[PDB]
Amino acid sequence: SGFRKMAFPSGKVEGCMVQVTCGTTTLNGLWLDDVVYCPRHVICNPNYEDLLIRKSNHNFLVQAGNVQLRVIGHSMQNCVLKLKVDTANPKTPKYKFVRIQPGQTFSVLACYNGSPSGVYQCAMRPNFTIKGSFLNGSCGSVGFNIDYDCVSFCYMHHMELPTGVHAGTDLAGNFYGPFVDRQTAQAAGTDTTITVNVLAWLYAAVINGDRWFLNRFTTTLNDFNLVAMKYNYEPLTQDHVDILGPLSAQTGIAVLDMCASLKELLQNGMNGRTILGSALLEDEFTPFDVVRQCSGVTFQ
Amino acid sequence: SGFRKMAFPSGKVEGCMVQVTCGTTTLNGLWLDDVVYCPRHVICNPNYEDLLIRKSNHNFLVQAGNVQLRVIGHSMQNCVLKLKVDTANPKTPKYKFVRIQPGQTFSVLACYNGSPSGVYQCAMRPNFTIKGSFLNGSCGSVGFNIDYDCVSFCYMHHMELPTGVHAGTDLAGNFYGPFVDRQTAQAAGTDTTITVNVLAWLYAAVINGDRWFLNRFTTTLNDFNLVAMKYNYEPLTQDHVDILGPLSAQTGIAVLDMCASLKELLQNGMNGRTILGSALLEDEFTPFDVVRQCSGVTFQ
Ligand SMILES: *[C@H](O)[C@H](C[C@@H]1CCNC1=O)NC(=O)[C@H](CC(C)(C)C)NC(=O)[C@@H](NC(=O)NC(C)(C)C)C(C)(C)C
Ligand SMILES: *[C@H](O)[C@H](C[C@@H]1CCNC1=O)NC(=O)[C@H](CC(C)(C)C)NC(=O)[C@@H](NC(=O)NC(C)(C)C)C(C)(C)C
Repeated sequence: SGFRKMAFPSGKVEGCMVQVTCGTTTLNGLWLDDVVYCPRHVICNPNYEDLLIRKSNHNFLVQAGNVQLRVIGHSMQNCVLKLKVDTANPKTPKYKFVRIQPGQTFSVLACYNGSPSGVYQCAMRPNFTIKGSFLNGSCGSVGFNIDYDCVSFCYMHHMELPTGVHAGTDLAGNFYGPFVDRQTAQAAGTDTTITVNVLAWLYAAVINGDRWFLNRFTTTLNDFNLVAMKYNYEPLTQDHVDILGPLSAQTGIAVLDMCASLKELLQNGMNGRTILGSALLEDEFTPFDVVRQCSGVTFQ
Repeated sequence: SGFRKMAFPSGKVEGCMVQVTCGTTTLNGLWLDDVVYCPRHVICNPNYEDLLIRKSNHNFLVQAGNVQLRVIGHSMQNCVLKLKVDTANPKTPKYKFVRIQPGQTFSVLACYNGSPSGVYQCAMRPNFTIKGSFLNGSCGSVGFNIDYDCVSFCYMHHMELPTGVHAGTDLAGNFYGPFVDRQTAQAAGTDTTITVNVLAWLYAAVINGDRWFLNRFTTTLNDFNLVAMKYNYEPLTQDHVDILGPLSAQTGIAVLDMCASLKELLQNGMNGRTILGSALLEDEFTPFDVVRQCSGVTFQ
């Protein structure tokens, strides 16, 4: 038992990290087969189309550790640059590029000068920022999930907002949210709490022995979403309810009954008490996360 | 900027995880050079001496993926079993075995059937338990730090205490704490909050732009330790003060001044406020963890 903010083992992704240097800029790239993916502002209101037409392959220095990777071609796809190199990465895992929905979680492998510094778990916030941990040089670090043997890359890091939160793209270079990779006024936008994730984490607490916050009540989905509005929370759909089905069957707690508990927690607070070691209602665990950690899924 | 509970990249350790099956017990081992390290209870008031002498090499089934390693010798060291295999692990990293002090943190690679399930950060609590996330089959998962190129293994997992927390050994088989690998009554014993770590985390908050908890007051090391006792905090030593020196110099906040801030947080609570996204005072970041993550150290 126990419950931790658990990242996926980072091994398959560490094997893909490289360093991309162009001009006075150095950042990270993701090397899959014979392509290196990296944020396009490595060539830096910019006009990346002109900026890139004026590049040559030899302007791009790519180290894979202590082995210079030679660029033989390049193209831009949205906000990422794809550098064709003359060597296929022999450590390339089985992989998939996926664009995730807000509320979904992923692991981030934070990197500098092409070498991993740390791994941690994040969520795509409803306002399409992530509350990451990134310093100068971290751009190009990626976010990912693992499904059995396959790495699903869902994020690459581009920039930090004035509020200290982070914005980036899918691996096809499309920003999550309204953000752009130019230095102009941009702000996150009002965030909300991910309701279905809070519910899942309350099921995790029950699976792990915490029951103090349960009650005999129930609510309707409509009356529950009515209190969720006030507390800044996302609407819970019948689809969310179906998704919480397995967790509700494992625990014997009807999904609407757990909603009644979350209502009482928003209305009354925790009164100096904790849940799974937190004094706040946690929303960066998805229903699938809870089942994975509480049932012991592995990856190969 | 930002601050997350960050684990070390797990790749180097993933390359060392194997499955060890003996009789009807299955768990993980750590394969380094031609030695597989695993908890000795895989051969189960037992008497592991008699129990081991009645074993043969062919009783131990060591799965390294879809490759069965062959045991050619076994030896017990304290509570760990060392299986000599006829194949050196080609993925063996540069490594050390270290036995850490309480208050030190480390990354845990949770595994089942030789296959890593997830990575998370832990502290050795002052009562020599860890608050981990472990299910049946997780024994033999390891904890570790990485220093430039070197993996320092500091923990191997053995058992769960009735309170939901975890006990294990160093890699030389010595338990942390008074615990033993015997099904007999054992309990964590009273824990305390790691004071030097809370202070480091407050410095982390300051580096990241939180200052709301600061004050103009100061305190003597004596008078600070006096309130810490009342709140079940560890005594802060002059050595702890020295250790917090670099964080104090970078932030301009004298160590005893940040102590006066912790005192007021202890006496007044946060009154609905948060620090680094937490409504509790966090003590699982060491002063080195803070400097590492706030200055961007990497590993190769
Ligand atoms: C790439 O390594 C770097 C990563 C950030 C550096 C500090 N923390 C980070 O996450 N990104 C980067 O340099 C950005 C480059 C562009 C995408 C803007 C071209 N620059 C920034 O993130 C900057 N923020 C910023 O200017 N924000 C607004 C005004 C909203 C565009 C800085 C964090 C100030 C460098
Ligand atoms: C090995 O995979 C396993 C890991 C635990 C299983 C669930 N969570 C865990 O961390 N350990 C294990 O099977 C232990 C075997 C001995 C070390 C006791 C020989 N058994 C336990 O951890 C058990 N706990 C227990 O009996 N604790 C006291 C009473 C303090 C000895 C169980 C968790 C009940 C299996």
